Amino acid sequence: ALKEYQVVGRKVPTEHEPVPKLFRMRLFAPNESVAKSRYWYFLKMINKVKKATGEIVAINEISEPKPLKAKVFGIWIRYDSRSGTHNMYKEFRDTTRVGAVEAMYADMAARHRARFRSIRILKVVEVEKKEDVRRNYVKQLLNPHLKFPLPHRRTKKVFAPHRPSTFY
Amino acid sequence: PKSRRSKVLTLAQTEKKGHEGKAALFSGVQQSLDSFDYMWIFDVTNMRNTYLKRIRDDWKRIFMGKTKVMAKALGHTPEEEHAENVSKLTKLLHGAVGLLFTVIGYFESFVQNDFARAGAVAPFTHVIPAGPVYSRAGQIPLTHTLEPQVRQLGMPTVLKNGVVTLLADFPLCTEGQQLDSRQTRLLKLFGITAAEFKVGLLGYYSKKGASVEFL
Amino acid sequence: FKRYVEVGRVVLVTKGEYTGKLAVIVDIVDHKRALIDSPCSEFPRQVIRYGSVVLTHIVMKLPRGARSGIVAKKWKAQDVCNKWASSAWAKKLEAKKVRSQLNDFDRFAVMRLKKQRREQVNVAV
Amino acid sequence: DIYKDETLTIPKGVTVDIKARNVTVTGPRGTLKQNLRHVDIEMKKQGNTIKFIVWHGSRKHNACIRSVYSIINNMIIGVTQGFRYKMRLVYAHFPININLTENGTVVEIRNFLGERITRVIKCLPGVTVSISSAVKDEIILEGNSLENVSQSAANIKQICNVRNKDIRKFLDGIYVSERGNIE
Amino acid sequence: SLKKKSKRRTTRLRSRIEKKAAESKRKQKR
Amino acid sequence: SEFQKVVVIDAKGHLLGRLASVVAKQLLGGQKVVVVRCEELNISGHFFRNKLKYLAYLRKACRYNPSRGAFHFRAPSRIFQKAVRGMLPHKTARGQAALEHLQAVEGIPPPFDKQKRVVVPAALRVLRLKPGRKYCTVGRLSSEVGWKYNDIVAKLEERRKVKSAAFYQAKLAKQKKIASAKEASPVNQKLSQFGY
RNA sequence: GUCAGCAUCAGUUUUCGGGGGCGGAAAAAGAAUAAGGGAAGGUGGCUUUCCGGGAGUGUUUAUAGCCCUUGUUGUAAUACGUCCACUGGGGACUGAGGACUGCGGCUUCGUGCCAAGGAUGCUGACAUAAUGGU
RNA sequence: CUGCCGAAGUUUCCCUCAGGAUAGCAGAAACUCAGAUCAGUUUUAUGAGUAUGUAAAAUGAGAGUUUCUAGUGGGCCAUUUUUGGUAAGCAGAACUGGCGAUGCGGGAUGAACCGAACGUGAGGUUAAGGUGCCGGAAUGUACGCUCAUCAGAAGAAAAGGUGUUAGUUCAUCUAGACAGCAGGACGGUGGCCAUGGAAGUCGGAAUCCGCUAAGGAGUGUGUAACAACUCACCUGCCGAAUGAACUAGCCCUGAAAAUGGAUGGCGCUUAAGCGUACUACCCAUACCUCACCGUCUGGGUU
RNA sequence: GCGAAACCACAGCCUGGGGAACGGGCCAGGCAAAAUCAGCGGGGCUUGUGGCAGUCAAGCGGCGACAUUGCUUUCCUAUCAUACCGAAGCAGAAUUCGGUAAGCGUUGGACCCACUAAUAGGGACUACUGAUGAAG
RNA sequence: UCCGCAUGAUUUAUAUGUAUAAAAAUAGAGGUAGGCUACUCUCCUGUAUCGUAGAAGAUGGGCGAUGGUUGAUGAAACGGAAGUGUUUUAUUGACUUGUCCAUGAAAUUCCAAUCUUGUGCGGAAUCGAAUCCAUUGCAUACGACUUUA
Repeated sequence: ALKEYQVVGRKVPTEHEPVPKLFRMRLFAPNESVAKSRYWYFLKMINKVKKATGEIVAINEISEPKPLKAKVFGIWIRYDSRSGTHNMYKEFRDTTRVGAVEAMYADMAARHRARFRSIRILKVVEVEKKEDVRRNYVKQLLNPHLKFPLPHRRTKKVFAPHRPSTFY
Repeated sequence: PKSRRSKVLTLAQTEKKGHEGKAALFSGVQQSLDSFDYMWIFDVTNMRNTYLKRIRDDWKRIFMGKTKVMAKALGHTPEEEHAENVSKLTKLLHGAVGLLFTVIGYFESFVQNDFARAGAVAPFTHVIPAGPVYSRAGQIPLTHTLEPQVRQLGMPTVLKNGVVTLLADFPLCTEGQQLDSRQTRLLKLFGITAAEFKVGLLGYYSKKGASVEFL
Repeated sequence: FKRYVEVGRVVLVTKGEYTGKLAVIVDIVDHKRALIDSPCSEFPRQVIRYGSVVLTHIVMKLPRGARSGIVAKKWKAQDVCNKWASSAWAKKLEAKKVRSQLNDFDRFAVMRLKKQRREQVNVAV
Repeated sequence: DIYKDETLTIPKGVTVDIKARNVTVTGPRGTLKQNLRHVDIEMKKQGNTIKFIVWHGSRKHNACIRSVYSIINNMIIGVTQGFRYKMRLVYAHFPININLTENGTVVEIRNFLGERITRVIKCLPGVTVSISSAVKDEIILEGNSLENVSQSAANIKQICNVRNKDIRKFLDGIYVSERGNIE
Repeated sequence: SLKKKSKRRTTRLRSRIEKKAAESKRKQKR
Repeated sequence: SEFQKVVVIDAKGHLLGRLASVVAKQLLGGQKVVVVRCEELNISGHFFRNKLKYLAYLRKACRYNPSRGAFHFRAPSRIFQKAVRGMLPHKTARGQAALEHLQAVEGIPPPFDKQKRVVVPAALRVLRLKPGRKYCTVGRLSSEVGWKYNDIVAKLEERRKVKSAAFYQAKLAKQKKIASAKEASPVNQKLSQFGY
């Protein structure tokens, strides 16, 4: 499963830049090494700082501050499409920021047949005001009196003797 | 690529201003409130634009725009409204009502008849005799040359040797019955002026008196 | 119907390590996940899916997103337990559990009594 | 979308039993038994209202909810008001001869366009065909079910179609004039 | 089959599809 | 999970290939299987689609001496047997022996209608196909491509259900009587601590 | 001779279980308990509606509660990661070598004992069979 | 018969010819230094305009030779460059590997694809590829997309679809959004040439004005001409979201024939298809431990 | 009753696939019941729409899409006839164009000259046909 | 052919308890009493239900219920989709855990009933067809086929 990492990095000190500025970004990787690799790729593509000239000063896994409070997250991403340039924004509702990112990644691989390679997550934001929620499906979820029948109940011991109830 | 209602498009080049038109109506309402006198509240009725044109002629300006939009621009609360005691006036201010500047006697007396509109009650029990069609209930000394109207009627009418003929007696309208859209449209081809334009002069929002009565 | 995914419905966990336990839905995260909690100490408040639960017939009033203490207090006040167990459904489950724990000697105890039970076969002529 | 809804208010139509997708709607006029097994939707009967409910339905599935509402409303109209269809015969030279059998459930058509083929139709169940006297040579189809009355009106019209001629000039046949109710 | 043709591309097609894809890529490179 | 000498499967509401795959595995496992009520088997896809799937099967016939060509069996039992046979190594002696342990009959004959009929939840239509998905019954699909015994089998099924219902009413009357006497005994709740 | 069973071992291995450290926001939560803040998908109520109900209505814990921050219980537990020259079982395959040294640990101050430079111990059955060949 | 070592296809030139040469390789015998003595390798420094070379740190290995003497001197496949190029392929070189001498696992099957370089066995574990059945192995877990009257497991290709689902950018909306309805949709004016008849709607330019909340010298049907209907334009009732242009995923169409036929088959449709993530499992001659055979090398041996 | 020889790796069902040559062996299927007798010799191309020049211009990165202007035996359906169908100033008759459709026909005489409803365009030892036959 | 003892045994995709018959839907079904039914209750798979305690199932006794239970029966009813049987039975002879007692197992001293032929038993009763040879000609290369005998 994914885990959220804050990675702080900078280029090597030298006479040209005795005290290079720290550059920190939060990025989602399944492990430590992927987080560092994604950090270097991001910093190279954005700021034009070479991998060799830099070094990581801090990497820290961040847990969810409230892993039991139902929250709604909005995710801005830059999808690499057939033209290599496309922007998106999707809404999600769950309890952990990593969960929203993981659900977003599966959503990308489904509705756009995307990779981990082509996805670049701009910003994941917690949205708390109800009227600031845009998407229709999540908004209708926010109504107070939610209730619905168990969707897709679907329920070795081959050759069962009686016809399944498959209902209540 | 998606199932949706196809939208018809034309080339009128007469699209309304929308928000700007609403602002223009509000400005006209404010100017009408700032007009000299006669403080009328009556704009339109079931009559056609000819009655409105005649009414506008006998004045030196009847206009309402969107109903309750002028009241909203003025404001129901007396604080927003420039007039006095407009809180009760706004409740009465509804429908086709607008200011004017030219009166009471002409509105009370001069009421021209006009073709009826749907929903009203027929002034009589009109009956269409069978055989050749009578446009004016047999007042011609109403020809039978209504070649296209036979196809445009839909009612029990067939074309016999180029003459429209109602096979059975078809009662056009009966007194005390609500005027349906089909009944009103059928009566439009005849001379049924079963209507009378009225006006409303319950009160006058005078500049000094500020007494808009509810009469 | 008879089973609605309601905030305040108690559900019977059918998957995971908490199989057989009784929890109550506190919140609806989304179409496929709900937040559940139980006053029983061993069972922690957590987010569970719907393939891992079965809906019961008991609906108890409980405000949205109540904390663990409030849920336990409402559960105790409305007598959720001993209301679930009052049903013949729970009795069937408890019968199955205790019958699973019977050893060989108890099985022979079951042997003897139900043979005594069987031989009654008294019917009106 | 989780829940698409459609609401129906039931008039004095007496019995609206809905067992197993099957509605036996009985009113003062009669009784119609209809099946809705083809759709998979929820139908709830709360006193004076009927709730048509679709949970987690696609637009292909959702479009059925209005259709089900409409057909139930139609059969309610049938057991309360009934359905009446007036068809006016059109004959230019050869009169169209019509014979009525079995209280008007079978129609015999003769002398159409000079043809001597006996165009015979059996009306769909619950449809009665009668010849009205107030208006000459036009027919009244009475029934409880709109579908059967309308289809019977369609059947009669398509039986007597002009063939190999012009619609422009040979405009002869039976056409539906009015589509109303008994009261 | 159920179709008007065969879905299993004979090994000639499995042979020359990839090379003609390679010639296509070379054409874009040129 | 536990084997019997013979298993009689009521094939109403089961999918063709989903049931035939389980049956193929049980036959090579070494167990006699009887599939009854084959003319209510279900196949995914709307009826006209599957009617074309089978009318293409009618097209396959050797151009020389078509008596040599493929034989397109029409009975629902024979269509199910075709599914299983293609799922077996019938070109051997162990695959051949697996077919000999399979019985496929339309309806429930008297030799089997007095035994319990189990179902296969891995193949049940209500647990596999999403609601609203079009499907066709094999019994209808056979009565439109040549099989000429649909009505008689339906006729005999109606009589069998009547006899079977009468048996069940008698069995319920006896069963409710003993249940009354079952609860009447006091030893019931002096063994209740054992869960029985 | 033939073949089986167990035991204690050695080599390789596979699979569960237990205990204990240690690490991170010194996990994050959470519970309980004191402050303050905010409000809702607005509860009590709230007033108005309508058929004890429904519906709202606008509000700020009341006859439900929720969210945010801080203190506290605390220095909580848990989870994961990692380590134990800590530990309990289950199963399969192998037994090459053929006195004697050696490396060790226990000893036991001579001696020896031992899981330490490659399996021995106990037992049964069968002899016209069982294995092994063709 | 077994064992052991084991290339070559292109070099070195030479040629009248086929060829040899010559290498290379494989070797066979003799003799140095325990070495900076080497390397199908990296690094550092250094000049010149990441690469370049020289020199030196890393790294692995015992590293040299002179001498004579077998076999080979083809081709194919793919990558990278690459000028001429045309509907379109096509041609040209240079390089690289693989293949010839190569069996094994997988891809239904296969000269080159994916793994893997082979003594005889036991056990364990894997690679590639798979786990509905044929077939050893989850009819596993989780999240989505897709319904196809012949769905699915680079050539037509650009375009089309009132198929579906997501997004991007614009629009109105309780001053009542869209639609649905009732009504108005006017009066100068049948504006002007044009004509049998043309009145906004056979036809040519404006196409103006009064009321406005709106009526276009007119959006279509239509009439000989009229008249009338509908819009485009507003208003009354009606109560909340709705419209437009795009991009993407899947599906449909985007021609292809002539005995019957193939995602390998059967079949499969909340898949046994498409995409993702997660576990568990399956097995190669591969990897690991042990036994045994042989060769080679190393130590000991009166 | 007498009585050869050629020939012979081994054999002899069929569809598709196996880079080629796809075959009789391989793969995936269809399938498959002794022994014989007599005849017959069988063995991802491609299509319905030309070339030069300028103008737009959806848009992309100077091209630019359509449009505009300049001149010169069996099988296939892509159906001729028969069946039905939709359109056309189709009054009737006759006919034209188009759609579904290969069930069924597509002739006789030297490009012709008639008949005809029409005289449409195309592809290509074993099997086959009958006859006995042992056996659960 | 069986009675019938056998007599040697031959035996099992036997077999280890050859244990179990509603019907339908899965956005639903079923059950209770009272007068078309208002209402109560059941479902959430069989880990269930039935049988199951003994020298491979011995020999006795007491107590308790009119039962269970089997072998064999002398009969009735029903089952045609392939009736592979179901049931009513009265019967006999058993067996008789429902409950409590007594005898016996052992040095097999750590694991290794049904199935039919069979072959005959000494007692019963049983008394068919086809082809070749020939014929026919409705048929025919020869077989075969249609007749006659």
